[PDB]
Amino acid sequence: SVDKQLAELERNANGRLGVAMINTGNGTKILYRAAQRFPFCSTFKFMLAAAVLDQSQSQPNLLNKHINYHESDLLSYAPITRKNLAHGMTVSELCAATIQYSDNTAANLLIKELGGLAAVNQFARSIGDQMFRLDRWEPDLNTARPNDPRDTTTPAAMAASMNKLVLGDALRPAQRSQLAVWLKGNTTGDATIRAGAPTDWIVGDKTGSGDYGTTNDIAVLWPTKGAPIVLVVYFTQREKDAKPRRDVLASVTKIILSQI
Repeated sequence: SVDKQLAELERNANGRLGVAMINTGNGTKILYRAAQRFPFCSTFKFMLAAAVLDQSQSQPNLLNKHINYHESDLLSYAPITRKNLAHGMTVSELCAATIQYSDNTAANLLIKELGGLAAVNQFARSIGDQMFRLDRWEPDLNTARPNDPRDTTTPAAMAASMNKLVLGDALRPAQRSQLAVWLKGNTTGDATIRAGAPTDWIVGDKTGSGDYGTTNDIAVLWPTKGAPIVLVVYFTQREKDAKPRRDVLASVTKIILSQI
């Protein structure tokens, strides 16, 4: 019956919908096309920041390391790195800007620092995520073409990963806390999962947007009473020039939280 209104909401938006929710309080899950692949767009940046924090566990100085990027690293969507060009930015700051403003230059910088795309994939493999695959740099990874497995994951995989990283034992304590802190300071997420949750709840999320009207959001939610909820929602549409449907992500959140 969740099955139904989601099925319903999907046709209505003439899109494809993947949902994975993990209620950590009772072990319950809601899964919808959750083994299907979906272009992750900026949501991978969550995995990317966790990878940096992993590395930082054997590199005390890595997070304060100052990066002096040139003008040519700048992309269209790089508000924060643009702001700090003259002075540069620390690894930490870059992680923040990539999580909280979805800065694409910050992301590309963080991938170099780590040792390239494959380093991100190896990190995912290391925490038991078999589906996450990063194939292209920013900004080419947002093409989100139908049936293209490049730069995709499954809602289940990403939900499992976010659970491990933010609530479980995949990172060491300080790192794990920092990842949570970055997520809770996100500025891009007002109209998606946040919009579907009660305003007294605590939400930490990473959004992702792309071609084919791709509208994504992965979140951990802290309800006023009880243990936290992991919620991942991926949505994509028929035509390449589709307009985003952030409302759909809010609607899905409402549907899901109504069960619980």
